Amino acid sequence: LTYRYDHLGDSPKILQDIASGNHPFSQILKEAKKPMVVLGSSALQRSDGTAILAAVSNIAQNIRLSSGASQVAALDLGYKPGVEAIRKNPPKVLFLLGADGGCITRQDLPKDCFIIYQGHHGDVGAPMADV
Amino acid sequence: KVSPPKRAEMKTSMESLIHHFKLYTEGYQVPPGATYTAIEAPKGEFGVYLV
Amino acid sequence: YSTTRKKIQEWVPPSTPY
Amino acid sequence: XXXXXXXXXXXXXXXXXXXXXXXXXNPDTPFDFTPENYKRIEAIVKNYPEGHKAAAVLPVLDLAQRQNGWLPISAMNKVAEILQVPPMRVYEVATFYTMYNRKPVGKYHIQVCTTTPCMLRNSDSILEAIQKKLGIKVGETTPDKLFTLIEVECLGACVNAPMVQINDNYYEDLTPKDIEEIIDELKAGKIPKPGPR
Amino acid sequence: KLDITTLTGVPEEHIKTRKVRIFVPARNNMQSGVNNTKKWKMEFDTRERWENPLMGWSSTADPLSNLVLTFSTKEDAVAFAEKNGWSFDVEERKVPKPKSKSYGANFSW
Amino acid sequence: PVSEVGSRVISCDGGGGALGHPRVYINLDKETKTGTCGYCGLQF
Amino acid sequence: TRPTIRPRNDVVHKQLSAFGQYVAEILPKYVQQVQVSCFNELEIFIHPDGVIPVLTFLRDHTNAQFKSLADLTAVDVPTRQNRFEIVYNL
Amino acid sequence: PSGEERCIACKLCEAVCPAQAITIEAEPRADGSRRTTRYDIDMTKCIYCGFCQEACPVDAIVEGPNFEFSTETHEELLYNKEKLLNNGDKWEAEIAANIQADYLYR
Amino acid sequence: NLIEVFVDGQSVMVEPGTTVLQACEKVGMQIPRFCYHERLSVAGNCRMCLVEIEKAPKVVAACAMPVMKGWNILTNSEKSKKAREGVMEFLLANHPLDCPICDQGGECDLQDQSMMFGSDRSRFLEGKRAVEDKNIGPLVKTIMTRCIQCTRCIRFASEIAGVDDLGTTGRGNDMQVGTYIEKMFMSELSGNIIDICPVGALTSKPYAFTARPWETRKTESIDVMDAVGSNIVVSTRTGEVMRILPRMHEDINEEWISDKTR
Amino acid sequence: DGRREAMPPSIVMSSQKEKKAVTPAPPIKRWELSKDQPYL
Amino acid sequence: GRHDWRLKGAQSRGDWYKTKEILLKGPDWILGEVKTSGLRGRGGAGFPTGLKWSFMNKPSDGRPKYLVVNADEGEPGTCKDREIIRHDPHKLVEGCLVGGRAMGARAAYIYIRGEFYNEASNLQVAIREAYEAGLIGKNACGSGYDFDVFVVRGAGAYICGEETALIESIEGKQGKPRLKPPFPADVGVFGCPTTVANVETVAVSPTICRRGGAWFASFGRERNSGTKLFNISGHVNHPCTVEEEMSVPLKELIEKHAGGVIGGWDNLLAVIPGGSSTPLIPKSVCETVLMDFDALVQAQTGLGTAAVIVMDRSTDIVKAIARLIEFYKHESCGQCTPCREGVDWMNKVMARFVKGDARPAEIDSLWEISKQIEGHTICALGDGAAWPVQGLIRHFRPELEERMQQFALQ
Ligand SMILES: Cc1cc2nc3c(=O)[nH]c(=O)nc-3n(C[C@H](O)[C@H](O)[C@H](O)COP(=O)(O)O)c2cc1C
Ligand code: SF4
Ligand code: SF4
Ligand code: SF4
Ligand code: SF4
Ligand code: SF4
Ligand code: FES
Ligand code: FES
Repeated sequence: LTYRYDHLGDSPKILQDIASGNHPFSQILKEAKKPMVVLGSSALQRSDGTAILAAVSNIAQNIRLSSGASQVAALDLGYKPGVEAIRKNPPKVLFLLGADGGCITRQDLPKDCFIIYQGHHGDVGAPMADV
Repeated sequence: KVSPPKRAEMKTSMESLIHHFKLYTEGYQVPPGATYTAIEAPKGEFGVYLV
Repeated sequence: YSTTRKKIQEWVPPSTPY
Repeated sequence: XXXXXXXXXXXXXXXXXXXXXXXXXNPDTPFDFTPENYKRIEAIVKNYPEGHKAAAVLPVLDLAQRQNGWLPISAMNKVAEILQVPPMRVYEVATFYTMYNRKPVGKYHIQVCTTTPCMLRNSDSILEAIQKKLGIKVGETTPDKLFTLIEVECLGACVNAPMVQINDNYYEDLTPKDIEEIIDELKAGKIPKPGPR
Repeated sequence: KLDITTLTGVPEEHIKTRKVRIFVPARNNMQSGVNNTKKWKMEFDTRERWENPLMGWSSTADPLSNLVLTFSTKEDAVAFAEKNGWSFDVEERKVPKPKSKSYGANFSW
Repeated sequence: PVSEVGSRVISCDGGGGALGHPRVYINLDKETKTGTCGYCGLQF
Repeated sequence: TRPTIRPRNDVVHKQLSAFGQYVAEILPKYVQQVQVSCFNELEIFIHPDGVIPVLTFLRDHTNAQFKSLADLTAVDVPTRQNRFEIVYNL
Repeated sequence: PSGEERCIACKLCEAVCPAQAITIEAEPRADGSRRTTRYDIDMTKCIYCGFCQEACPVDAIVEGPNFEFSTETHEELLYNKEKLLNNGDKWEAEIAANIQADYLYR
Repeated sequence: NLIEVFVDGQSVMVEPGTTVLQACEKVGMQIPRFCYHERLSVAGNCRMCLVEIEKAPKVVAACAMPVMKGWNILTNSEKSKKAREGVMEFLLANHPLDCPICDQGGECDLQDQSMMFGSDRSRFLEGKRAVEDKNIGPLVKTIMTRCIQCTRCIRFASEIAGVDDLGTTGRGNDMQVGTYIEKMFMSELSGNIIDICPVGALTSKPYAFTARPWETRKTESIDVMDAVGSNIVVSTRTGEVMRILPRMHEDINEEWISDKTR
Repeated sequence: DGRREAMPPSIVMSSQKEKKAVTPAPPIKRWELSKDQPYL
Repeated sequence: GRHDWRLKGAQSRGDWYKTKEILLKGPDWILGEVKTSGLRGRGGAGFPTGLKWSFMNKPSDGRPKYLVVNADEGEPGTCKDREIIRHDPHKLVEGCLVGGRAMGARAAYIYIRGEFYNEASNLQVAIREAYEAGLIGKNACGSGYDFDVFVVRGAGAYICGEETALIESIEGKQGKPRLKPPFPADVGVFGCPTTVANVETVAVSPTICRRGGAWFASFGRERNSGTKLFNISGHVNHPCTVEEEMSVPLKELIEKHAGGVIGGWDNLLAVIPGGSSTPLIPKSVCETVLMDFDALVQAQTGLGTAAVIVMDRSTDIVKAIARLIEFYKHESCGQCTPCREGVDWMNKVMARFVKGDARPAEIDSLWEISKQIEGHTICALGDGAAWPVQGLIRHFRPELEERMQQFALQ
């Protein structure tokens, strides 16, 4: 990033440590007015996304105690999990756009090669999708 | 600002070319207003009311 | 006749199976 | 913020930078400074308030100029890396001024008054004399690559008669033969700083 | 609710299945000018426009795509379309916030 | 078609005095140059 | 400031001004305002109900023997409490 | 005279014709020079006012001396770019003669 | 606590300090401008903003001096107007006759400023300087020569993109806003300069030549390449999109836009 | 410049917000009859 | 002061003496001694110097306060500071200490032209001796007050002669002078308040602090208080530096100090006080004008910092003015447009003039176009380029015109 800024270490390390005020950084986070906790969407996957969210929130709890696309829309209407982790193989998947997630795996396809593809490019999702 | 520059001139000086250009693109502005002119056209007075 | 070629040049499905 | 308290002993170190030449009386590669030069540049970098080291830019280039006799782009990148400043600001400085020299100079970079008062004192006969000598036309180097004529804006030695300086050495009360004699003495390997009267 | 739909000869389709879109136009950003920005206008929604099989011209079906109307006040505009019995999408005037400026703040340190 | 010689900056008009393209100044010598509409390059 | 710009006579502007005042006083049950366009064109306003009575006198002598409509223009404007804006030359 | 075409798609011929007969769609030359791809015009709407004749900064389009080209079929009226060039080829000595005889008054 | 100040005639209870320019902006009267730009930084170059003090004999840059103490300022004062013509003739003394081909031609601010204020007769009668191009990247089409040294773009780079690769170079005429050294300037906000550039000196290659400003319709909407949701003005030449531009909005993009989206 | 000399209309009364009688203009004289060719 | 630049020579000027006494730990009286002295700017500004320095009196605000001598000596015709610095660094140093105290200033940087290399060096030596005697730094020559001098080199930029441009030159930014209203009095180098002075002003200030400032006031006209160095150059018998009373007539100082005019010809002719200041016709030049700057203001002219350009008719004036404008055109950064392009413009015309190829009507437009620059550029260099030409049009018109027709025969 273009500007001067402090660099930290590793997830559970610096996160849970500052969360437990082990980090000196936790102190400056304490004296700070209207602190801001910026957690990226990319960080949440990373094998154990929930653990990171729990750690960062703790930091939010501490500050309060001391005092002084296709994403946010669905969660505005509760389409969670959102992740494809429900499976449990389910026949006849219905792509709105498999150009993105079609790169992943077609594991349901031998069980059911059929895939409706409602895209707007022949990229990725179209070739591996019937209809 | 109202009459386009003569061709010998517009091809060899900047402002000339620019006023040429804008006179033909956007055209000249007129102050807001209204009028009725009339002249002795052969059939009778010819009358323009414009705003 | 029409001049200036084409527009969208939409992509088509591959010959190969699956 | 911060500040810079005086260091009287350090000024003596700075004196060497002021007189490294001593008072008389390029494809992105390669470049590196001598240690003595690091010494000097620190000794003068001290001269500026601690908050902003960028001020050190101008003198530092001079030292490089004092070293290489010329300014390869790599040297600019080097100084830029030293003061952490972006290379582009460095280039701005390198270009904006006249004393710096992107092109190689001759072993004697002649530079001569051209502003009117010397013209009133007939600088023309001077420049015509030297041109008559070397056969050089204005800024072209001698093929020997030892001399480089340059007409120059008011040297600020206006009081005195026609004048020339060759690498920080004003010469004054010139007569067209006199300068020729001094090129001769340049070939003799020694020069004073001689007003002829 | 002075509806005048019968008086205008306009076909029902275009007082119905389309909407006006009142707004004060944004400054062209290439420009530094501000003049054209002000004063409400009453653009309609776009419909289909294909291509002429011959010569490639942008042949067009909709009766009234190019229509546009200036105004002095928004309330007048909304009321205007209401007199016409028009569906509408009023949008806020979005004047830039005033900003502090200082030539010397560039020279803090 | 062949590029005109230069050293360095020079006029172009497309050769038609108040008949060619409006006057411009190409600015190259040894380098290939220009241009407006007139192809009158100054590679030399 | 002579060769290009029109001279614009003061005199006519005077006479039209005073005459506008003249009618303004003679019959002010309805003359909202008697603006003079600076290039010598007087033009009084009228309450819409008041059309016949004004124009009537406008033919009738005092000086207002302004016979013959030149035209009956109907400028439109989408704004305003009432959009259409009728105009009578004389 | 070089044999190069004059038109440079400043496109204001489109922008000044009252009948808006003209339609232009420029795209860059491979050389990188500005050029038209489908300059076209249709005599069906053109009113022969000669505003285009005035407008062109490089004096490309020209209202030619020829006055007769009445034709059987409507589709022929709608000139393509190539057609205009062919007209420019047919008459060039003639047109250049008129402009030569006229431009001083412009 | 906020000072009274007179725009030409009427009193205005203006905010303390704040530039004369901002004062007239507050009354809505608009001073001619180039180098200044809010959401950027003030600078004293391009003195096209000169305005006359109610009493003090010499004009001062409008975006420079903050208003104070019941000042009156005659924007329309004749001496101001002679000043503006004075400057404009200088700007036009070298900008190349490129209006028909320059892709900025439809709405270049320099044209409109030339119309509203600049004297129409030319009275320069010598030779324009012109300079070689400096290639810069896949996107921007630098042409220079049409350059007028409102440094602007550098004040864009150092103060927003944060890159300071490009910068001014040289003195007097021959000074150039082009970066020294061939090196390409890539950045994520490199696209917005194509918007910011006052004239046609810097315009988008991909869109180049393809269209003209008076033509295209200008729909308003929002970006989708990001969920950031910045406001935009898409521009289409009839049945087909031509070019995208940012639409200013205080909560998000504010006059800027990304680059992948552009 | 001429277009910049354009000015908003002079206004009177704005009723919205002895004494003597007077003509809009002095009456024009009757024309002389053609002089050289009084009749046709 | 020309003899022995070492401290031994300052002894001829009496060294420091009671300078420690002058440091009463408060400017004030000496500041008043300056204000009462009636001294005005030697930078060609002419501004009330004591008033000028009084502006920094405000209780610190905590940011360190500095001082920067504008040591450059460049303008054409101007070689005043050369022999000075080459032969009397010390009084300059003492002035740095006294006036630096007058600001209470922490330090004193001094920018130089880079061309002045050898004597920037010798200056460095004498200053080193000033450290050796304990004259400076901690305590500093008694009175216990700390103060810290430095001397920056330059690099061929005459624009640096302008003060704010020089300040901007110091940080490593290019010599591009700041827009008003911030001042070195407000925000100078880095961000800290600073100030600037001509070498004359600072070198002579301690002498105001010893010998009476009213005694300074005695010389010249009261509004032209004191004395000033006067370079003499051009067609003159013995060109030289000569400090002198302000009120002195020019023919006096030439025909006395300068060895006299080379003839009665040049008396009829233009002779420029400085450079940027306009040449004046009369056979009654000096016979009218007095070298004190206000008298030149009566002649619609500045002092030009008292450099003098004698100009005989053996030389055409036009060639000189043209070469002068070339001297400007090479140098003006160009950040503000009217300068950047207008100066080059004037050069382009003057070329036609020396060619004599120009049509006469042009000259008026030139005189007109000068008006456009005459107030507008952000710093005075554009104005300084502007004036002389206006003076030339004001004067030697027939020469121009007749040159034009005589070319027109060809
Ligand atoms: C050697 C020298 C060169 C100068 N050159 C310029 C210049 O090129 N342009 C300019 O506007 N002022 C120039 N000045 C004046 C400065 O801008 C500044 O106002 C002046 O030096 C300070 O005046 P003072 O010493 O009377 O306080 C110069 C001054 C000196 C001493
Ligand atoms: S003017 Fe003639 S040449 Fe220039 S664009 Fe319009 S048509 Fe093409
Ligand atoms: S002919 Fe007359 S009308 Fe038809 S395009 Fe050319 S100019 Fe416009
Ligand atoms: S963009 Fe540059 S070139 Fe094209 S018109 Fe505006 S100013 Fe002239
Ligand atoms: S880059 Fe854009 S802004 Fe900087 S000078 Fe050239 S045109 Fe003006
Ligand atoms: S004003 Fe003109 S001359 Fe003085 S500094 Fe700014 S640019 Fe250089
Ligand atoms: S006058 Fe030319 S150098 Fe001093
Ligand atoms: S914005 Fe005021 S000087 Fe350019």
